[PDB]
Amino acid sequence: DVVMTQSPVSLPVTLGQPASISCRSSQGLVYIDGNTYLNWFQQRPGQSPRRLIYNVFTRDSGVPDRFSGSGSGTDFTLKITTVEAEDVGVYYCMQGTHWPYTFGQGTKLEIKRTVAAPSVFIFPPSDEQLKSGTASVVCLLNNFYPREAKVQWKVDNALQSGNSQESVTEQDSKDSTYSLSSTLTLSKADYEKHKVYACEVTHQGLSSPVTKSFNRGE
Amino acid sequence: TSTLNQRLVPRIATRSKVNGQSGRMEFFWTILKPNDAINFESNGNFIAPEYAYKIVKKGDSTIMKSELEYGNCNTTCQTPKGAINTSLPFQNIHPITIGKCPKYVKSTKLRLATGLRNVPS
Amino acid sequence: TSTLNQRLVPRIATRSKVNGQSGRMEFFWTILKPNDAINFESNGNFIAPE
Amino acid sequence: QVQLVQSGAEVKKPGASVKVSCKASGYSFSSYGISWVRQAPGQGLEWMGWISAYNGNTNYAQKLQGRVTMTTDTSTSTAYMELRSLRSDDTAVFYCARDRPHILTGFDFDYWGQGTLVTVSSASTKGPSVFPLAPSSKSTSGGTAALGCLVKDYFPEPVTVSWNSGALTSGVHTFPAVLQSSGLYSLSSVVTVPSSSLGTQTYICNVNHKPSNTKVDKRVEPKS
Amino acid sequence: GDTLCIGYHANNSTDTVDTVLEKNVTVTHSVNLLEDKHNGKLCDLDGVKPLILRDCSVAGWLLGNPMCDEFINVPEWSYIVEKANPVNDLCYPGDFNDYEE
Amino acid sequence: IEGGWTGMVDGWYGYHHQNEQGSGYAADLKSTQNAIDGITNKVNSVIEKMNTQFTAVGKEFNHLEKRIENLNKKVDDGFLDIWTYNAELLVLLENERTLDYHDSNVKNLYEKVRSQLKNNAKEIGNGCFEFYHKCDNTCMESVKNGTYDYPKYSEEAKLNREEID
Amino acid sequence: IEGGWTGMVDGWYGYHHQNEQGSGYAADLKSTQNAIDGITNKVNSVIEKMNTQFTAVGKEFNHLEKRIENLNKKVDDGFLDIWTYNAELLVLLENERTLDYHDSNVKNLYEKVRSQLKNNAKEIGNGCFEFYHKCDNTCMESVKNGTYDYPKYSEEAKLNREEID
Amino acid sequence: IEGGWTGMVDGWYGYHHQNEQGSGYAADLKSTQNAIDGITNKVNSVIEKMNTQFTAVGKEFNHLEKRIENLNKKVDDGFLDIWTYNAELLVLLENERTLDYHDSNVKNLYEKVRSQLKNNAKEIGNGCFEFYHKCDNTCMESVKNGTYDYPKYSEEAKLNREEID
Repeated sequence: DVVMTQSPVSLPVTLGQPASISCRSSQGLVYIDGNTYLNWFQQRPGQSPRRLIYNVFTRDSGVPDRFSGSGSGTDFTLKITTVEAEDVGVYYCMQGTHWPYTFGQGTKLEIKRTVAAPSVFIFPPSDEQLKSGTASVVCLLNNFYPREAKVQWKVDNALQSGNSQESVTEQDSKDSTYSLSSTLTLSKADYEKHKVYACEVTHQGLSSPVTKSFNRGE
Repeated sequence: TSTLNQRLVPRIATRSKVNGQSGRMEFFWTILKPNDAINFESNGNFIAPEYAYKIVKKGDSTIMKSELEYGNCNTTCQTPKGAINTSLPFQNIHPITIGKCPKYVKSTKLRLATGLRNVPS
Repeated sequence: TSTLNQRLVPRIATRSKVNGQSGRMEFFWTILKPNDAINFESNGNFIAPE
Repeated sequence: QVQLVQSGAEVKKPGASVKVSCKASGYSFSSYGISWVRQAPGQGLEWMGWISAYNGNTNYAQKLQGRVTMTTDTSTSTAYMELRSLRSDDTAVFYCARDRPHILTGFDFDYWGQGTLVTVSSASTKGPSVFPLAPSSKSTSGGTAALGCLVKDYFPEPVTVSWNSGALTSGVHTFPAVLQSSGLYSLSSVVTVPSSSLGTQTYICNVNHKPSNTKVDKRVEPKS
Repeated sequence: GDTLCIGYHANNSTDTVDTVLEKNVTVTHSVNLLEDKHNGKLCDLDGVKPLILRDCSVAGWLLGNPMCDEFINVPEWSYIVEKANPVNDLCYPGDFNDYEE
Repeated sequence: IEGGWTGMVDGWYGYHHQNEQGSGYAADLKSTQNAIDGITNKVNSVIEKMNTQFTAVGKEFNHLEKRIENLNKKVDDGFLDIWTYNAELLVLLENERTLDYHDSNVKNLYEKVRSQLKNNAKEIGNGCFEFYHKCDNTCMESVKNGTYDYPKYSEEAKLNREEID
Repeated sequence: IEGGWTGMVDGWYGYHHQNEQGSGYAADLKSTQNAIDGITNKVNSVIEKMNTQFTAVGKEFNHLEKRIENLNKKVDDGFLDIWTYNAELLVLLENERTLDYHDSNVKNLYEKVRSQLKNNAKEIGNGCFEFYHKCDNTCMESVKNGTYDYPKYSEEAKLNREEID
Repeated sequence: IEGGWTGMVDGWYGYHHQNEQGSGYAADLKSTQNAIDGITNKVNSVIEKMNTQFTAVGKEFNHLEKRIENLNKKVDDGFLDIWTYNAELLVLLENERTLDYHDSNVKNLYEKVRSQLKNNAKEIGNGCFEFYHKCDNTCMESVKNGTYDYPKYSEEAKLNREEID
């Protein structure tokens, strides 16, 4: 079996900063043909994966010169100069010459490296769903550098875990700015049991944690 | 110095005038550690030091012996006879190399056999 | 000594406090033949043998 | 040239056979092989198998050997992947890629296909329950009042949300669906428009759940 | 009659591989470990230009020879290039010591 | 088998099936794949050369004839031209071992088909089995898959021999 | 001879005599004994490895970068991994030489029996001599002892050939 | 060809022509000469041994245990008994390569004569071609010179086969 270890999984970059992605194999990746086989792939989010460097030193027809596959021994690397915006995405090592084909784990890129400035919001449930039986409240975080803001939930000052669910957008092309929408869904019974539903948002741009109460009756 | 307490002597003996000067002038060096003293004492035939190179950013390098120009191409390697941007494990070009660079072998060819004897018809 | 006339010098340069002491103490040895003399002379930074 | 057309999205219950098809053309199909890859929902890429059109040389991955059955129709130049036994864990999207046929030769996933997602859970299709949001505390009134709709309680994944006859363009941040622990789904589609235009700007979430064709035009109302 | 025959592979790879018994043996598939590919024009390394010492020997650069004084405060170099047979710099009559050291 | 097969571009070792229906070149999958696995591992393992560590080693005469330089010089010059020769030998060694490994796989497959067919066929040509009876496409697969059964076709074959006997 | 004999547990090279009286496995005494003598001497002689003398050799940097240590280190580390490789080769070398020596002794004995029997027998099977005439137990010894005589059984054998001719 | 020819004292590889007129031993000129050229070049090239330069190297303990002596001693003693072994291997290596080269030239000439003669003769004995038709002295030269022509003697040979067929 083959083990493709990708060292730099999380890789934020700033436009025009040649950065490198390292793939390390458990065994040598040469084959009877003669050439090594680590064709790097890139799956731009929302799109299907694409091929970059054939074998270990062969750029693909529609690949920018920025992308460059490198490495000779088990430790291979991929350096892209002038990191641009379509360059951002997930990358995988290539399957080893062993028939166990191994893509390995992934490496994600970021657009630039600014600081965070999130617009926090909360949305109480409309009475329409408040009649179906389900009662859910959404906490919104519009823009900041990372993908996580530890939106924790306090029902009547009691942290709620599990009942929460968080979904994440991608870096806005215009400005690297992820958005979040943590939802906490509960029965009507819990909605009527407890009037007060304070959250708690926590990240870098905020020296002070912001909780928005949003009581049951307003 | 710290350890190089090198009490030396000149020697009055050379060959013909090289570039118009028959005598010789052997030069010396010493890497010097910080906060170390260099006691120079002489009463002749001494070319004293007045300037010296402060070693900074120690990093892998070498001293290349070839007569070649400068390239405008960031190549992963350089050998006295040229550069290499492939992956084959070993070289025959030149031992002296820079950072990333395959090993050096004096063989004329090293091919491992991985297939059958090719005998068509 | 017989041959090891080892005129040495300390050096005032080390790294962080190792086990609470930043400075270093290199130690030495010499196999000594019978009827041989060991002339130790120092005016500092010397850990003498007893 | 590059044309690896995968099959349509497929939805099944655990323990039923699944059949995915990747039809290929626009490029010479000289016995070139085809391998199939699986990406678990927003997770890693796991190779599943490879079949040489030149021969019948299948190589199913040790992990999944009994269930997986792969075929090729050279006449139509179409490959097929069939998972006999289905699992909730198997729920993922499947991908196709070309490969070299001769084992002696190496591999070339030069062309990749359109991801056929396959969902596997014991749940029937359900129409979504669209529910609106409102700027109760006026939110950041001096910035942008935020308005959303919640598309929930539906079992197939594909959903298309049109904001104000789709005309709404910027401000919309439709969010990725999250499996409700009971097996259903929940989307949240929100917009950020300055609180200046509360009544002047109309707010309508025109959602459709294509597999159940629940074309529903929902009303966003600014309750404060 | 119905028959079944046995056989090995053959291609058009002129690859020559030597053995203990025979040499210049052409094999179907082979791997090469040595390589002789070099451009010939000395290029860069990792975006770090070398101290191409033109004519002046390494000693001259260090000893501060008056000709070839241009290379004095040059910034860090990935490597150092010395032309063989330094001609411009005679370094004067003298023998440097602990040189390759 | 003194002749190579150009049509067998799928794998190294293969069989040329011939039935009343037709003739094809089918490579043996297990033999080729297992051999490819072993040869590839030999290649990557041979690469391991593990040169001596870079022990930051250089000295010179120091104007006092410190031949440590000419010693350390020879030492490096002598380690090379010795390891290089030694490496040339290891290449040549592994080369032959792959070649005779190949010949052995050939002969192993020929014994496999002999063991299954026994006296239900004639050994004729350079590794060709002339079936006395008619091995159907399936039957040809059964010989390949190792699932061939002598008894079913035995009596038919026996009578054919006696006809030419 | 492509098949080994398990019944010949007395010596390496042997003959399977078959007379009207019976069948046995008799090893050739001179061939086995002489070969055993040569192989044993090869083994004991190969053992001689005569490593370099223990020259009481060690040095270190002595705090003054006396790389004599890293020199003497490499020297010992380089003598090993070189002699070891070289020794692995000598093992492999001697291994083959014993194996081909064995094959040569086989073929020499087969030529011995061919030379004695000549056209008084048929070469059939994998090294089997079918006697046209009846070689008695003694006669079987005479072939083994090298004392076989063609003329006595010649005429009888000749007429038998002509009968099947 | 398991038997050597003493009469072929002109060149290594040769043919024993036999016509109605007589029998002689004619060596193949191109095969022998080209092989001699290659073997001679192998010999002279192998001689190149290029020992390390005479680096004027000697040191001794200097009464202060300067083991540079025992280092430089081992270094020279270790370079020998290593290069010597290595050289013994190269001799053995080249030895075999010349021997198998010879066997290959034999088989190449036998294929040459087979290719020209085809079914105009019978392969009989240890590399002997029995002509169905009568190859004249010239015809024997034509086979040797590679200028033999199958058609002229084809029909005559074919009828002879059918006579014994």
